[PDB]
This record gives sequence, structure tokens and C-alpha cells, in this order.
Amino acid sequence: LALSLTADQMVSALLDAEPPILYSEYDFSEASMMGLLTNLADRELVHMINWAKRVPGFVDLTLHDQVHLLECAWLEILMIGLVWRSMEHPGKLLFAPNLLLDRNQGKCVEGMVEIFDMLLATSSRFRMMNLQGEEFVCLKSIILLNSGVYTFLSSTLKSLEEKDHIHRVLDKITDTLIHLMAKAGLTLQQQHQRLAQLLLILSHIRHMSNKGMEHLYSMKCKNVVPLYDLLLEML
Amino acid sequence: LALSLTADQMVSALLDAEPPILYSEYDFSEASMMGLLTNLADRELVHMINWAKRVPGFVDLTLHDQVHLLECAWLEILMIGLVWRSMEHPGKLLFAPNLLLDRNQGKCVEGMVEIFDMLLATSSRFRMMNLQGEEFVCLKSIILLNSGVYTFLSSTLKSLEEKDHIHRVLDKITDTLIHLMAKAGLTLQQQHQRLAQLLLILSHIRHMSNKGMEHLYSMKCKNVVPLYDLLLEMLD
Ligand SMILES: CC/C(=C(\c1ccccc1)c1ccc(/C=C/C(=O)O)cc1)c1ccccc1
Ligand SMILES: CC/C(=C(\c1ccccc1)c1ccc(/C=C/C(=O)O)cc1)c1ccccc1
Repeated sequence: LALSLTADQMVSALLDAEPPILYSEYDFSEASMMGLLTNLADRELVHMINWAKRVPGFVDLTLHDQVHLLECAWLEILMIGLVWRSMEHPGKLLFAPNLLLDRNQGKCVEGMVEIFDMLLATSSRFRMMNLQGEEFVCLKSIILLNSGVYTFLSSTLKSLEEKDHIHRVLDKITDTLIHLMAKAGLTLQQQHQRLAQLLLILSHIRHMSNKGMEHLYSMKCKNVVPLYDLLLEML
Repeated sequence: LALSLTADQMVSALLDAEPPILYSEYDFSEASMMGLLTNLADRELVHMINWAKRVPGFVDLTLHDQVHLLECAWLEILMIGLVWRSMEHPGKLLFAPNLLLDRNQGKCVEGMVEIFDMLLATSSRFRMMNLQGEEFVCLKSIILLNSGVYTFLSSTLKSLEEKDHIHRVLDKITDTLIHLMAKAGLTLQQQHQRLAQLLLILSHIRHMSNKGMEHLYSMKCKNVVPLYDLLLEMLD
């Protein structure tokens, strides 16, 4: 299974799991903008499910746990992927090949400019660090597995083994990240520094997800179960 | 000067800067619980200010930048401390020597138990990894310098060499963390595996903080600017 994979074997697995890139429904008040984004998120979300299944180790976990991971990670994963796509588009966000939005077009939705700025800062940092695809894909898997691991129900011998498994795979991806960096020619010190630099960014992506989530939660009718909830429901 | 400190000099400066340990002012109910915690936290924030000035690097930043860092980090920093002190107290959170609360006492205030459970879990994880104080004091400093760095207003030339500076100091603290692990005799693999492990926990701490601010914001009427806000505005 996933624990005996080599670093090359893991990068491959991860690159192959990558889901196709989605298009938007076509390029401006609050409702029209939130509709595009909401539509794109939901389709990305449906793709995210079969991606997660292709991630080494994810499928060894019980369903309710798989679902908990996605519940906790889905907006982060959407965001890192956006930030990655927007890397070579300074001051802009590439939601889709046909939806490239301005810093300013965030102002279309009271609340969203704060969030656009954070995404722009994140992708700017990735550009400075010259983040690579092999690393991007690794980060994305770390988010999937780490964002929900501290919030299970650890009262049980089975939730212990679940946590233990996830942490073992997380170690394997760390091993993989270092492996990529050693191959790229960085020194030990540079390796350790880049590892840290990248994992600290994951803290900011968490922050952004929390904020996006809080904004989502305050915009919606409270009598409404949003589509992310339902999908994880029917799972 | 911070950029030329060695790993041993770094650990030292940090152990040296640790603020005293605070006692609860008093010794259930919903408002009585929040009273304890709020005062404890406010008193801890005050001590946090002088602590932060002693973190190598911090004082080289402009004032406005110092205040920003503290604004983004103060709840994470309290929380990691609580988690750290509660390590050898399973199922409990040691807010102070005279205030040891129980997982169950979290339901004393609505929504809190969610947060207590996350805290207990974090401290519980630290206990398996056997976190050391040298490590702790590094993580605490990483939260201070990192939590507000991706969220600086300006695009000026100075703003750039200001976060350049922060990232240099962060790199030095990564160096110190590893140095520590290597002295404890871990393998290279074990070393980088542990660094990742600790920094991934910092993601969870950020999350607990974000949750903490939401519960806070929702319990208090909007007519009120809270004491942490007042204090930071003034430090500026
Ligand atoms: C930052 C963009 C964004 C997303 C989004 C992120 C990446 C890719 C596409 C969209 C977003 C907005 C609404 C939703 C709604 C989901 C749902 O209603 O089920 C999901 C994500 C968002 C999230 C919250 C508030 C404003 C915008
Ligand atoms: C989890 C405990 C806690 C803190 C706290 C944490 C560790 C040590 C001391 C306090 C907390 C509670 C209230 C405040 C209030 C601050 C203020 O009013 O300015 C700050 C922190 C808290 C935070 C949010 C909601 C409920 C409790």
C-alpha cells in the first residue's frame, strides 16, 4: 500500500491524481459574482472527491473519516489550487482559464476584498519561492490529511489507528518534499528552511479558509443547507 | 544582531524571555467562567508585550509592524502556552496553578467545549511527541513572527525589507529547531519529520484561534471595543 512507496513513486501517484481543470460559465454585482464562484466551487468539489480517493492512504481510512477530512479541507484545497494557478498572474486570480479576476473585482462582493488580498499575497510568496508542481501537489495532500486529524473522536482504539495511519502517510510526504529539494540541489539547511517556509504558508491558507467559511456562513439564509454540506451528507 | 546569533545563543535568548507564570485572580456559571479567563488573558497579553520585545528580531521592525504581529498572534500564543502547560494533565487544561479546568467544565459556557476539546487534543499530541521546552519556546516565537507576515498592508520598499527581515529570523529559528533535534540525536529523517510535525500543528493552533475569536465576537455585544484592541491601539 501507501507506506512502502518511494519518494518518486509518491510524486507520480500525486501528479496522476490531479483532476482536470474546470472552466467558468462566463465572466458584475454581488449575486452574479457569487453565483459564478459558487458554481465553480461546487464542480471543483465534485472532482475533489475522486481526487482524494487517488491520494495514497486516503482510501484506507473509514468512510466517515474520509468524509471528515474533506469537510475540514475542501476550501483550503480550493484555495491552494487557486493560488497555484494564479502564481504567474501578478495582482490577479485565475479561477479558470476564462475567469481571471482583478484585485479590484473583489470589491464586487462586500467582504471578499480582504480574502482576495490574502490569496494574492499567498500566490506572490509562492512565486518568490518558485514553488514547483511536485511540491504543490505534495502540499495539497498534506492539507487533505492534516486539516481534520485533530478533530476526530479519539475515544476508541480504532480512531487511534486511523490517526496513526494518517500521521505515517504525512511523514511519507514530508520525506517526499525533502527528496524533491535534495534532488533540486539545495543544501541540507536550505532543505530544512524551505520545508518550514512552505508548511508555515499552510497556516495562512488555513486562516483564509476559516475567513472564507465565516463569510460564506454569514451571507447565507440560515434556513439553508449549502451544497458542500449535502454532498458530504450523501457520502 | 539577531541574524548572527547561534542556535545555542538563540535558544538562550528565548528561554530568558519567557514571562512569569500567572495566577488566576479568583476562585460554576457562564459569566463567572468568562470573567476568570478574560482577566487572565488580559494580564497575559500585557506580559506578552514585553516578552515579544525580547524575541530576537522583533525590535528591529517598525512599531506599526510590531503591533500588527501581536494583533494577529496573541490568541495563538496564549493557546500554545495553555496547551504546553496542560501536557502533563491529561483531560484537563491548566490555565494557571490555581485554575485547572476539566474537559467537562467547558460546557459551563456555550460553544466552549468544542475549543476545549481541540486544546486537549493539541496538548495530548504534544505529549506523544514529547515536546521539549526549547522546542516550545521556538514554536511560540514562530507564531509571533509568522501569523501576521502575509497580511501587511503596504507594498512599499520598506514593507518588503521588513518581511524579508522576518523571514530571515524565521529561517534562523528553523535552524535552531533542527539543531536541537540533532543534539538530541535524531536521524536526518527523524529531524525533518519532527519539524514538519510541529509546524503542521501550528496550523491547528491558528484554527483554534480563529474559532476562539468567533466565539468571542459572537458572545459580546458590538457596542464594545475589547481590552486587547484597546491595548494594542495604545502600544501603537
Ligand atoms: C475566494 C473565492 C471563494 C470561493 C472560491 C474559492 C476557490 C475557487 C472557487 C470559489 C468560494 C465561494 C463560494 C463557495 C460556495 C460553496 C457553496 O455554496 O456550496 C465556495 C467557494 C469565496 C469564498 C468565500 C467568500 C467569497 C469567495
Ligand atoms: C480557550 C480559553 C479562552 C481564552 C483564553 C485562553 C487561554 C488563556 C486565557 C484565556 C480567552 C478567553 C477570553 C478572552 C478575552 C479577551 C478579552 O476580552 O480581551 C481571551 C482569551 C477562550 C477564548 C475564546 C472563547 C472562550 C474561551
